[PDB]
Amino acid sequence: VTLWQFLLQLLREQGNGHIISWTSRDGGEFKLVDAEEVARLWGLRKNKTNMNYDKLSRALRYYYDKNIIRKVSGQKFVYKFVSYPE
Amino acid sequence: VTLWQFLLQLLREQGNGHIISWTSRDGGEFKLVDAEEVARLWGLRKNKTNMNYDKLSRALRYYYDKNIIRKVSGQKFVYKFVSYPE
DNA sequence: TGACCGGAAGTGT
DNA sequence: ACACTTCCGGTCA
DNA sequence: TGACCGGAAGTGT
DNA sequence: ACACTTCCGGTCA
Repeated sequence: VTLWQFLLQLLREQGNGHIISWTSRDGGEFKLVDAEEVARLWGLRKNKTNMNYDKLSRALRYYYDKNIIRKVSGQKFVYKFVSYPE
Repeated sequence: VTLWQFLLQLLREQGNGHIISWTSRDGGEFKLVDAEEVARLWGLRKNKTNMNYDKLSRALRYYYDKNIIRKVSGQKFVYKFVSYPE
């Protein structure tokens, strides 16, 4: 499972916005409300308990040149799926 | 992703027990608090909006002979992972 | 002074 | 081959 | 009278 | 080959 797919799953599956939330769903923009918790969970998808936001954020940065995800400048922990979140 | 893996993910990732919850964790027993919602989400993992509990429960029944999951008799919506999770 | 950035080497399939 | 993972030195507000 | 059960045929990789 | 998915007739409490 890829990081972007996982993020999409969390946004779809969480019952609330305590750890992740759409900021502007129309635009595919979302915020990692509890970045370290989202990272913990991401690491656990690979059976690791040590994933943190510094490493997950780097993975997201790796997406910039792939035109998969981009940063929403000026807003902390907010990112944007460039290809409509379907 | 398999149904049992998905269930394990929900139990690990949900911030509360509004749709799924461990009943006796060391025993690997859990309850589908909102069975139809858990089913909806399961279907969406495969890009389908029509998965319901009747079909998901059948998938779980298919697990009985595989010694992966068993029913916790006498309790509605409660099942048991036979192989230690966490 | 914390979030964000990107190079460079390593991991697991 | 590919999708990150792991470090981490440096920038920006 | 709803949750649970299991046969039998079909789907997608 | 495998892991369900889809129907659904019947049981149990």
